[PDB]
Amino acid sequence: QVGIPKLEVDHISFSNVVSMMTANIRTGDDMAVERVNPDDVRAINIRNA
Amino acid sequence: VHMTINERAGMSKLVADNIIASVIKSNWVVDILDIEYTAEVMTPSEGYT
Repeated sequence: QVGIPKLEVDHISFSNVVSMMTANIRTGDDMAVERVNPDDVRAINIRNA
Repeated sequence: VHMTINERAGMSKLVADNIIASVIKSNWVVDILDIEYTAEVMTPSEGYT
């Protein structure tokens, strides 16, 4: 076990293990859902709960 | 599968391409019931139009 920068002294250390994303994360292929609307707006349960 | 279809409400245009499409390829039988269609019966001379 070790100090733990922060939970220990103050020696600002200058080198860490930063974990990062391997490559851009927001590249195209934006989700897209198809929508079907009820076809009667008069036979729409609504009841229960 | 003998698949029975009663609402035929939601069911994406896409889910349908596939079932009708697979009735074919896999001998599936879909049984559709909220349709209402008259039914002419022309003789082998004016065969379909």
